[PDB]
Amino acid sequence: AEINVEATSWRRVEVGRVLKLENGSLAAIVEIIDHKRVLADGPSSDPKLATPRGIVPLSRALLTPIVIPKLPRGARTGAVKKAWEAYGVDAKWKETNWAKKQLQQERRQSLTDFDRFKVMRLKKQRRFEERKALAKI
Amino acid sequence: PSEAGHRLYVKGRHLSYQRGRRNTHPKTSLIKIEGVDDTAAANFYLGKRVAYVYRAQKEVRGTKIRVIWGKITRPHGNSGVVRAKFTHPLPARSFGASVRIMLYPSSI
Amino acid sequence: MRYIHSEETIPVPENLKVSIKSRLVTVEGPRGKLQKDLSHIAVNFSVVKKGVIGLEIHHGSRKDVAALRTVRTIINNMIIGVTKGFKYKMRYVYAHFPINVNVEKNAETGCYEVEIRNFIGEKIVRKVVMAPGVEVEISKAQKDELILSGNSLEAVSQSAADIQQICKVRNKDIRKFLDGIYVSEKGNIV
Amino acid sequence: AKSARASRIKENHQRFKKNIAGPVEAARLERLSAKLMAIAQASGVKSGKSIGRKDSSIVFPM
Amino acid sequence: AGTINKPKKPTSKRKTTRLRAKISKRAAEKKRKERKLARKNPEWRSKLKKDPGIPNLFPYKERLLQQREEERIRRKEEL
Amino acid sequence: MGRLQEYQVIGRHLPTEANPNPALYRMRIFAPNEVVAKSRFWYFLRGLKKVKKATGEIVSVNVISEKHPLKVKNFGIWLRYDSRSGTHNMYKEYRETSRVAAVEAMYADMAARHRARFRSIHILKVVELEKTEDVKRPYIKQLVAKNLSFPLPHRVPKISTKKIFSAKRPSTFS
Amino acid sequence: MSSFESVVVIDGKGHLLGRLASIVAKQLLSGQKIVVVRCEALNISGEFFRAKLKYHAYLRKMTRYNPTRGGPFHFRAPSRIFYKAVRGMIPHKTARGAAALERLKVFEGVPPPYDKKKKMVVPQALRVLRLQPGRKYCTVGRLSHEVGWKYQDVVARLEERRKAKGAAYYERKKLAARQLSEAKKAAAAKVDPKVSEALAAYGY
Amino acid sequence: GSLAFLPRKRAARHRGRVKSFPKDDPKKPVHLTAAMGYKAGMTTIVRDLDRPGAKAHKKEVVEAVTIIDCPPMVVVGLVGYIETPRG
RNA sequence: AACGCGACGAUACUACCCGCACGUUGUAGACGUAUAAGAAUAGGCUCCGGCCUCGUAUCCUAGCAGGCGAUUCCUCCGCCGGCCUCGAAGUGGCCGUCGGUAAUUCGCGUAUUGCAAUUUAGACACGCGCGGGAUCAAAUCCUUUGCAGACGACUUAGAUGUG
Repeated sequence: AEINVEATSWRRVEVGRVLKLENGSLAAIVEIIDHKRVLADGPSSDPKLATPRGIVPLSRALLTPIVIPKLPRGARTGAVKKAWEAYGVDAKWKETNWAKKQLQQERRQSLTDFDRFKVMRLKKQRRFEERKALAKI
Repeated sequence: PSEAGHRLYVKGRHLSYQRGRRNTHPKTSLIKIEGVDDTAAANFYLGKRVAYVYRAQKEVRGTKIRVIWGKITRPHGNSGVVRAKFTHPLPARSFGASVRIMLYPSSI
Repeated sequence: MRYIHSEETIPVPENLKVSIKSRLVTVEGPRGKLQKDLSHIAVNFSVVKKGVIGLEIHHGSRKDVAALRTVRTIINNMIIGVTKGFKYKMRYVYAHFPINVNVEKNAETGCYEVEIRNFIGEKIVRKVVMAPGVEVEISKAQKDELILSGNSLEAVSQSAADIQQICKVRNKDIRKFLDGIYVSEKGNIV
Repeated sequence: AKSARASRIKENHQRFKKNIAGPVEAARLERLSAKLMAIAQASGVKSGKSIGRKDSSIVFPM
Repeated sequence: AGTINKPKKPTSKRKTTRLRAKISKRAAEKKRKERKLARKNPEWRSKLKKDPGIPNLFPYKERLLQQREEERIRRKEEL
Repeated sequence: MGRLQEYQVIGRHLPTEANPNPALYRMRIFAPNEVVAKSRFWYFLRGLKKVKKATGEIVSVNVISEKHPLKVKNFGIWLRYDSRSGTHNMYKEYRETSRVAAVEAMYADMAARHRARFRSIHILKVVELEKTEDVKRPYIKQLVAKNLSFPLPHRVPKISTKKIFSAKRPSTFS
Repeated sequence: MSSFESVVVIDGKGHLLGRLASIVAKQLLSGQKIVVVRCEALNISGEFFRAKLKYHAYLRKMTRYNPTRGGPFHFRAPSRIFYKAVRGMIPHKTARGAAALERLKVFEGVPPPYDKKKKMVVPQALRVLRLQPGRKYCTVGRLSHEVGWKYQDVVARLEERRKAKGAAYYERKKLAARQLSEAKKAAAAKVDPKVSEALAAYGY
Repeated sequence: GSLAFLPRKRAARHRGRVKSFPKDDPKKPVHLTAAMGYKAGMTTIVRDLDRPGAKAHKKEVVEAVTIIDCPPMVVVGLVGYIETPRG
């Protein structure tokens, strides 16, 4: 019996999955309330990634690929924090590509006017090198 | 070889007047600024200058370019469209037309 | 009521190979190859064990899960067609005018043409073209009978219905004139 | 009576067109084509093989 | 029916002012007639109505009913 | 409807020589504000007992809030609603964080499913189901099913409504 | 992002007729030049027999005495159907409306002037973003063909040719992008350690 | 009369145009479709009829025929057409 | 379609085409008017490493409105030719020549428009001028014809010929 299926690979909502909010924050699911709302908590020590324990809608939520392995259902703030530092959620979020793009966006937005000329000039230098490299091939 | 642009204004489009369902008031015009989407973006440009630049048939003092000056007064609605007051009401043929929004007076 | 999960399962024989694309299903086996598009129904195809495929609907209705029972039986029918095939035995009867059935296969378009002559004395020839992949024969095991076999149950059944409909009596007494070609037996080749 | 646009009448006409008139017209067409065929045979840029440009609008003028 | 290939005359939903006035007037007339018939009322009326009570699907019907019973007992013994 | 909170009201008939120290009736209700709370309390007391607004006073009105607004609870609401046929009973179940949220969802659902309005709906008893085996409705049963995990297929991306034109066709997968 | 362009080309495939017409009419009256392509690939919500019934009623509506002048000219082409929607949404009986309609252009398929240009999309009118998955939809091209549009096959053949040429262009794009990737890493060393880390710190 | 030919109007051109050529497929041999001629008049003939099933089968039937003088045509051009969404 | 379109022949004047001097010439309205896969959305892309909410992306973007001169650079751009390519309402590539060209750094000029006043600067279309090539036409009226006809209109014929 040979079966070859390539249909989908979604990300599921369950207890222990951390998800990203439009403030840019992270919160782990503690209890699933309905099919479109969950209860979440962010105990992260980083003030940018901290999220108060409360109800979040999945419409506002965004699913990240990090899942706490055995986070108990209904875990209160102290225990979800214990699991957070046990699993090192901050390091893996930093390693993920979404946070990298967010940081690049933040740098580009906070980049001032002198800095905008500097970037233009340095990209021109890199562009000259890249064109020299591309001319050979 | 500068090969670069020389723009110092923000593009805008005169859309219509401040009007009701029937009655239209040519005193104040509605301006859609390029890139403004919300009332905070509008609040940045409150008070800025606006000029409608058009071409005429006769050159009076060295040019055929005539300009009507005004200022952005207040935001309009929730989509970033602003209300503008000009020294003269706009020709009402310039609905959907271009205006230049100048950054002075500056506060940043 | 928006059921969160509903799952269905289809088992597969050892000697078959199922290749399923976005929603194209292709099945290969000893008898041949059958392909069908199911892109009109929302389903997630999955593997749960070595020799069983899975069909699921999340956040669906009773209409959605009813589609999942139809999607299974259709795929199961295709698997059975590629393993054992399908066969319809039909019989033609008459009272006074023998029904003459001529079956041939044209090189062009690769289809089977069945010609019916002398249906209650009519001078018109009735030509029916089969769906591709259907073999039609006049077997010498019983008289006045025809066998229509193939890989696709839908094609075989539609062909049998086509002959049955083309041999229909008009403006007569149904209780008195008993002539036609009728499906007698339904089953598998193996 | 059956109309000139009847499906069965159209099927009969198709059979007639495929069985008799088809062959007859094909034969006459072959003969006339042979006769007319007999009557008939009774650098890229400076050669023309490279097809180039000779000698309202769809796009908005920029 | 061949409605798709050969549609018939549409039925206008555009309400006329003559119709709106007539329907409002007849609605008011029906309401007044209902009020007059209710004034007439050749029918009996009782005080206590048939209360359907707690549904059998209530998870705490037993607790609520025993609460009620002990309430009756207490009221009877106190009064 | 609106934003609600628990309002517990004690009111009593105005003291007289004949009957000093009256009964001090009390009940808990759902109102957007204290004025509506007192009006509903007086309406219900007029309907139940022979006490009216003029011959009564409001001893106390306090806001009851939730003991634990952070833990997910299942609520059973027994309610009576009057439609064109008459008064009918319903027990319905809601999975929320508060009795306030349960009552909000109940008004919304009754309006959506039966077109019953605020004065057409009576809240007879709202309870918190102390444990499973007290849930009788299949949707909340499937919500409390063990090891519940589900995907969110066909997620329409949230694009700005002022972004009229896009350069790429959006995806509905994540 | 509320951007003003000279002319914007809208790919009509997978777009709801009325919603796309609303967006296009608002843009035209604000002063933006619109070019809609693949009007035969446009979509209409509901089911095909409902759309065909509506169009047959439209055909039923006709002037008695003289069909030549004053009568409703029943245009059968999908571009003309979309134009009818946009005209019904624009005050065409005014000079302003006439100017907006002169700013509008519509075509069937993608003509060679517009095949090498960028085609934008309107997410506020897309079928896959708007309709519920279980709901039916029909094709404006199919409706036009069943009402009497004579050039479905010609447009189909031209689209096939355009898609083949686009596949060739995309193979060339693959070659160019692969060479660009190789060129970037090859001069990743030959540059200046400062510039590189400088760009990384500044977000590039 | 017939609403097919009505509004009745003078022909825009004296020559008269074909308006429809027979559908073309590559399998058939190469041939021309139409021709020109000048009407000369009509005459009477008789025909040894060979129409089966008719009352005049194997009999002589007098029929009226028309004569069109057809001098040979001279070819002076070649026109190439293309298919577009507009026709 | 008499305010829809295509192909072709001949186009005297006028000026048909070519280059710039431009125009106190027009434009429901330039100011970087930059950006081609297709297809699916209960899936897709790929260099086959992996990647995909996110066009808040990529390209381009410095220099008297962008001057002059150097060290250094072989990168970008445009005009002409050659070979081919593009017909759905018709273009792009390769090669070549020729002209321009901050990827690094420096020098000599900018002042005075006086504390802002559209930074008159783009494209297509049209018109006057020169100096280079070239062309050297028809229709209507009139007479006639009758395949036509209320009147117009239409089919015909008038330049040395089968008039």
